This record gives sequence, C-alpha cells and structure tokens, in this order.
Amino acid sequence: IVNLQVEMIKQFHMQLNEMHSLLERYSVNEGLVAEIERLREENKRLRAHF
Amino acid sequence: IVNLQVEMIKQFHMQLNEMHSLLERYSVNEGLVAEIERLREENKRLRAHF
Amino acid sequence: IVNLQVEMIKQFHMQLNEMHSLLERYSEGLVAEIERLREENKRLRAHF
Amino acid sequence: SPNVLLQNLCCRILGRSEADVAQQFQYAVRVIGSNFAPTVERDEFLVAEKIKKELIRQRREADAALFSELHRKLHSQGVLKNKWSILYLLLSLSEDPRRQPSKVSSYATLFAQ
Amino acid sequence: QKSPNVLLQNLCCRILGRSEADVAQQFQYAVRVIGSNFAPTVERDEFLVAEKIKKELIRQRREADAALFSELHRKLHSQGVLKNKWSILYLLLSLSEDPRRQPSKVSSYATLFAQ
Amino acid sequence: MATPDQKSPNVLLQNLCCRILGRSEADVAQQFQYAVRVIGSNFAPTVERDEFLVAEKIKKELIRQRREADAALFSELHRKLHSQGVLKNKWSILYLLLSLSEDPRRQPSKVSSYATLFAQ
Amino acid sequence: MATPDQKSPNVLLQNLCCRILGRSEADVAQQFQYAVRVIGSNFAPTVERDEFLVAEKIKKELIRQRREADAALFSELHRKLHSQGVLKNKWSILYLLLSLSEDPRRQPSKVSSYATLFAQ
Amino acid sequence: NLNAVRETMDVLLEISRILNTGLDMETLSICVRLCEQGINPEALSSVIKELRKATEALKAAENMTS
Amino acid sequence: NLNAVRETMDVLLEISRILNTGLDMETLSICVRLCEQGINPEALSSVIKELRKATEALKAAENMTS
Amino acid sequence: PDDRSWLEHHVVHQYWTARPSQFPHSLHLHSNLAAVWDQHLYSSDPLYVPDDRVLVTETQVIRETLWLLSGVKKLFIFQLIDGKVTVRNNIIVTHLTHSCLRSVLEQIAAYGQVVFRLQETEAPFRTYQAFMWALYKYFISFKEELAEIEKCIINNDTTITLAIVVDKLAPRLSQLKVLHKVFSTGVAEVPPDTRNVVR
Repeated sequence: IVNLQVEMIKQFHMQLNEMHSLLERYSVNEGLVAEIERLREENKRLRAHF
Repeated sequence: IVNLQVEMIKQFHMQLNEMHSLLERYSVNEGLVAEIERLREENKRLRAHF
Repeated sequence: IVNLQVEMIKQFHMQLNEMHSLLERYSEGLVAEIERLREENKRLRAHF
Repeated sequence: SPNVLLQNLCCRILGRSEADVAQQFQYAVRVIGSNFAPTVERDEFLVAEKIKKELIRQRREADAALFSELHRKLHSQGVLKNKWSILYLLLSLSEDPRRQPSKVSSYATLFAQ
Repeated sequence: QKSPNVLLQNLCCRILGRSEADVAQQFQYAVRVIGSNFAPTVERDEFLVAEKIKKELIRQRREADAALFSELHRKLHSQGVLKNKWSILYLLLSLSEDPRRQPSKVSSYATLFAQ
Repeated sequence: MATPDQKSPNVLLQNLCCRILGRSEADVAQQFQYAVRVIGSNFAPTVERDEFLVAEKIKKELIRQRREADAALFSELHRKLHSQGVLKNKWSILYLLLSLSEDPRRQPSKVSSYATLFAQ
Repeated sequence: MATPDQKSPNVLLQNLCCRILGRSEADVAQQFQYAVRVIGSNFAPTVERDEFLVAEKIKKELIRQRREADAALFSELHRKLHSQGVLKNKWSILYLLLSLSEDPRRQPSKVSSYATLFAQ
Repeated sequence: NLNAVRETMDVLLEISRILNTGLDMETLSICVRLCEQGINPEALSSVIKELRKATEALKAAENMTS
Repeated sequence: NLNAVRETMDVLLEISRILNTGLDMETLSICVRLCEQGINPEALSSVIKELRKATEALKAAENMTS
Repeated sequence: PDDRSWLEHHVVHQYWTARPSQFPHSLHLHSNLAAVWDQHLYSSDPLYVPDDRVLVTETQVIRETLWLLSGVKKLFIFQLIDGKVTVRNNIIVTHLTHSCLRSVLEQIAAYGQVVFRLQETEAPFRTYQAFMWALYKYFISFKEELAEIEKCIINNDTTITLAIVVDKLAPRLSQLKVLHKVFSTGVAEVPPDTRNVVR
C-alpha cells in the first residue's frame, strides 16, 4: 500500500508537470504579450524620435 | 483504507491547487491586454507628436 | 490493489486527454472576425 | 530496444497499427514506471509449483502435466535469465477455462464513442 | 539546522550524482510522495521491527546479514543517540536488499517514458 | 427478425436512473455521467461464478442473518431458476441479487443530509 | 419531523475546526475546505453498528490496554446511557467513541512540523 | 542454441494453448524476452491483463466499426 | 554524545552494507538525523525508494541512449 | 413509461408504494398543521433529530382504514405483527399531530385487531359452523355499509373527514365491540382441550 501510494504521488507530480507544460504550450498568449510589448516599445521610440 | 481515503483527498486538493496556479500563470492574457493598451497609448503619443 | 492502481492511472490519463480535448474545443474565431471586419471596412470605404 | 519490441508486440496482439495503440502504450508505460513492491516469490521452483497447483485446481491435469514439462524444458534450455519471474507471470496470466470469463459488459463501449 | 527539504535535496543530488536541474522531475515526484499521506509503515515498534527483520533474515538463510543487523541494532540501542529507534529500524528494513538476489538491473525500457 | 430495439447499455442505464430517481432523463444528466464513469471502471471478477455455489453462499448469509427460512426459500428459488434455464448468466444474476440483499435487522443508518454535498 | 435548528454542517464543521485548532474561523478556511472534502467522501460502513457489540469491543480493547477498571466503567456508563434513551443513534456515537479511543501508554507520534513544508 | 530456442518456444506455445492463455508465438516470445531482461513479474502480470483488456476492446471496436 | 552519534551512524552504514541498501555515509546520516528528529519512517523510506528508482531509471536511460 | 407515468400521476399517487410521493398541500396554518408542528418542534428542542415521516393523504388514510375495517391483511400503514395490527411509526398526516393521529389509529387498530382475531375463523363442527355462518352474515352486513362508504369516498364529490367516518361507524363500532366481547367469552375463553360437547 505504501509503495502504491508513493507511485501514485510520483505519477501525480509527473502528470502535473506535463500538464503545466502542455497548458503553457497551448495557452500561449505569452509570445503575443511579448510582441505587443515590443510594438509598444517601438511606438514609444517613434514618439520620442518625433 | 482510511489512510488511502485521506491521501486521495489530499492529492485531489494538491492537484486542484496546482491546476489553479498553472491556469493563473498560463491563461492570464491580462499582460497581453495591458501591452496592447500600452502600444495603443504609445502610438497615440507618436501620432500627437507628429 | 495493483489492478485498482493500474486502472486508476489509466483512467486518470484518459480523463486528462479528454479534458485537454474538451478545453481545446471550448477555449480561429478571432481571425475570422478580423477578416469579416476588414472586409466590412474595405466595402464601406469603396462604397463611400 | 525493449520499447520498440513491446510496441511491436502490442501491435501484433491487438492487430492494429502502432498509431492506433498509443493510449494502450501510454497506459503500459505508466504501469511499468510505477514502483512495485518486491515480488512474493523469486524462486523458480516455487513459481513452478504454484503454476502446477493452479492448473490442477482447474481440473486440468493434462494441462498441468504439459505446463510442468514445458517448464522443465525452459529450465534446461537456459534461454530465460529470470525463470522465476516468467513462471510467475505465466501463472498470473493463466485463466481457468471452467470459470466463465467475466464478459466486460457492453456498457464500456458506450463511452468509447 | 538545514531545513529537511534542503537536506533531502542535497541527499538526492549526492546519491544520484546529478545536478538539481537534471533531477527536477524526480524532485517533484519525491516532494509529492513525501507530502502525500502514506499508509503506516509495516512495523512502528523498534522491538517488533527488529524481531521481524531477524525472522525475515533467518528465513532467507542470510545469517551474515542478520548478525550484522543484530550488531548494528545493539550498537544503536547502547549508544542512545537516536530518539526514534523504531523509525530508523523501519527505514532500514524497508531498504533491505537480499544480497543473494542479483540487483534487478532496471530494464532500459524505463527510458521510454523519460523522454 | 428485428430483435426489439434493446437500447444500448448507456440508454438502458439512463432509463434505469430516471426510474430510480423518479425524474426525467434530462434531470439525471450528472447521475448519468456518474453511472458512465462507474460502468467504465474495471470491476474485479465476482467471488463466485457457480450458480450452486452462489445459492449456497446466499443461504449461508441468510442463516448468518438468522433467516434460515429465507435461506431455504432462496435455495429452492435458485434450484427452480436453474431448472427453468431462461436466464443465460445465472451466476451473474445470483451475484447481483446477493449484492442487493438487505438485512432487515440492521436499523437503517439514516444517511446524513451531508452526503448531498458531494452529489453536486 | 422535529429537526432542531441544526446549524448547517458547514457551520458545525467550522465550529469544530475552531475548537480543535484554537484559531478563528477565518484562519481555518483551507482546513475547513479539507474537512468538507473529507466529510463529503463516501465512507465504508462502520465495523460494528450494534450497541452491544460495540460495548463488548470497547471492553475488550480496554482490557487489552490493561484498563479493566475503565472497561467496567464503560460498561456501566453504557448501561446508564441505554436506559436514559436520550440518544437516537447510540450505535453511531459508540462507534465514534471506540474509534477515537487512545492508548495513554503509546506515546503520541507527534505530527512532525514537516507537513507544513508542502503547504507552500 | 537455435534448436533449443525453437524447442522452448514450442513448449511455451503448447503450455499457453493447454492453459488457454491466449498468447501467440510472437507475443509469448516478447513476454519471454521481457522477463529475461528483468521486468518485474507483478508489473508484467498487470501489463498482460491490461493488454488483454485493450485487445478485447480493440476487437469490439473493430467489429462495431465494420 | 558525539561518539555515540558516530557509532550509531557507523552501525547504520554497516547494516545498509550488509543489506545492500546502496546508502552512502551522508545519506545514511541524514536519514538517521531525520528519524531521530521525528520524521515519519514511511515518508523517509518512500523518499529513499524514489531516489533509488530515479537513479536506476537514469542508469537505464544512459544505457539505452548509449 | 411516460404515458403510464402520466396516468400514475393522474390515477392517484404511488404513496402506497415505498417511493415517497410528495404531494402539494396548502401552507395555511390550519392546513399545514403537520408542517407547522414540525417547525415548532424543530424550533423548540436543539436535541430533536427529525424522524423520517411518511406524508399520507387524509382521504388515503380513510381508504386504508376502510380496507383494514374490511378485513384486508397486509396493510401498509397498519402492520399485523403477531396477530396484532400495528401502525407504521413513520406515518404522518398534514392535519394531525403524529401523537394524535397515532392515538386515533391505535383505537382503530385495536378494533381491527379484534376483527382480525374474529376474521381467522375456520368452521370445523356443526356448532362452530353455525357460529361461522352467523359471523359471516354479520360481516356481510358490515361490509355493505363499508362498501357504501367507499363508494361515497370514490365519488369524491363531498368532503368526508375521518371524524365523519368514525361517527358513521360509531353504531357499527359499538356493535363490533359487543360482538368481540361476546365472541371472546363464548369461544376464546373456551379451553382448546375441551371436548366438542363441552366447548
């Protein structure tokens, strides 16, 4: 029973990490957030240069 | 059996908390909205300064 | 107990995959809306 | 590699392509990756005796003799490194022909779609 | 007094011989197991655990390991340094390996899930 | 010969749930999902797959409940059912009936209203 | 059906958590959620639902713990409680009390502070 | 050595047939190779049971889709 | 007390060696200190088993990739 | 089952089945006296655990009472235990207190128990045959009135209350009490081992 519990916990941890990675891959507006921040910086630079 | 039940409840709670944290980290398009608003304000400033 | 553990792990995996598919289904629309609004604005400008 | 061999075995037994058995392969990998307590018996002779007793319990005395002969042949051949483990596996997978296979209720098929 | 988590992490790194970055999945699994409710150990009595270990070693014809275990237990009892002897005895019993049984070399097949 | 449209086990289970709850199929959707989860779960083989062994176990259980007359009646009914030969899976039906037997002597442990919290 | 204004199981669980932990209801919210999860889980039937069987088990356990005087006191208190007839579910209370009995000779395995490590 | 392997495989197939295990020569050879490579017999037994259940589900799905 | 602690750690190391536990002096000392400090022996045993399983999986992966 | 369920809803509720038939009733204090009493009990004693009570219709209670008085065995509300008609403990009516309903039903059950003892008569001998014949004629005369009451209940045109039924049966109930005492003295008091001549 202890072995089963430990194995289940390990599998849960591995599955949680895999789910985190999968959600990061499929949720991933983060690249879009970075590109929007880059466009904001470029617009700020165009405002400072004008 | 009681230990197993308690472990299952604990694992369910932990997994729910981990899912909440992962969804908060990866879903959160709030940063992308803020960066788009920032790029809009920067473009407005670049238009007003030109 | 071993059978229960293995079945539970299999069910967890299957349920995770099903949940992933359901979330993908329930979470292209933006692109189509953008295209429609672009078409509409171009049509308005041409008509104008 | 053992993984490729297991995949080929699954494909051969199921009669489906490797792509159609992906979920079963994942389940097998999960089961194998779990930490298991040490087996009850690691002695070839104890496993052979358990297999013989299990075959006799099903009133399959001819099958019990055939199993004992096959086990003797396997032991003399010396091809298997873990004779006790293989004998235990075969005993564990043995099915009593007299005990009606608990027919997996058609209801499991309802969720497959 | 290093926190038990940091000590366990250092122990894992030392035993496996890998960097913390290479053991992240194993560290997460270990943290999940340790934080998971585990069924009570087979024996939580120092004397009962010692007697069970002695009986198991004698039944397995491992008299040398039984004598070594008895000597180590006598030394631990006389030293009086450990407050929870039963816990250490249970751990040692759980980690005991039959020296006659060739360590079951983890089949390369476990690597399939590592990727 | 168009064997009466014996609706698939999922539909049959849904109808059974509706009958047991006394609600329409639409009102038991969560219960239907729970049923599907239970049915898809791997169940251990029944302890006894022998009709006569199951009948003897039922008689012994009734005797343990001090229902010796009920044990005799059960053995007689089991003999009659086996002789009738209408049921294809006598062992399975006997196991089901054994699982569904209720001890009249044990005062029903009134299910605390709290159990409903997990029903949602 | 005389249902005493029984504050909801949530309120009762909160009061229990506050009493056991010695903290306010606001500080036990995670523990309250854990309690709600535990209470909502389906539990197997108790080992004994018979008042006399529970009393005999309690007496045997007290004798095994060398508490023969406590076993006699328990039997007398049980007789008095049964005669009083105030409690509707004597078997449940007896089973709970038996399950909660602690041997004073076995040093309480002090729950290591380490459980807090995973909370973060 | 080859004759010994063939004899062992034939004996294993005969044992599987007499015991109604449902294993074919290729599956039996794979199981033998896995056991020789050190696979835990309890894990192997659980895997075999799961594989048999999966094979029955796959055969039922193939018969339903045909 | 220091001599007693050293003797206890040596005894534990000897027991591990006779039992072929695979524990080194530092890991054995950490386990002994944790148990003396009240750590649940089941948690410690599970941690040790998981670390050994991880080391065996890493060795199998290194041997399969080589 | 849907058409059958619609009929079952419109053909009188399965309350006689162990399935709980919830029926709509007026929440007026005079009409919800059972519910108001449950509320007061719930309000008054913090130790009060609500027992599971079966809600029965007054007309349903009347019908079951008539069936008991008609000599029907195996009633749901009134159970026959060791030849004694006993009321099921978990029965409640909207307009009666559990204790009051229990008392009235206990009086009715006592009369029913008397009838039940009288109902079991086999007639093995000429004198016992004559007594049985007379008893049958009496039971016929009682069943006539019982059937007329049942018919009036079935017509459902007029409000029939339990009090009205009890009053209607009062002369018959008195005759039944006298008959029960006379029968007990004439037959029940006769020792079983007495010679047929002596009996």
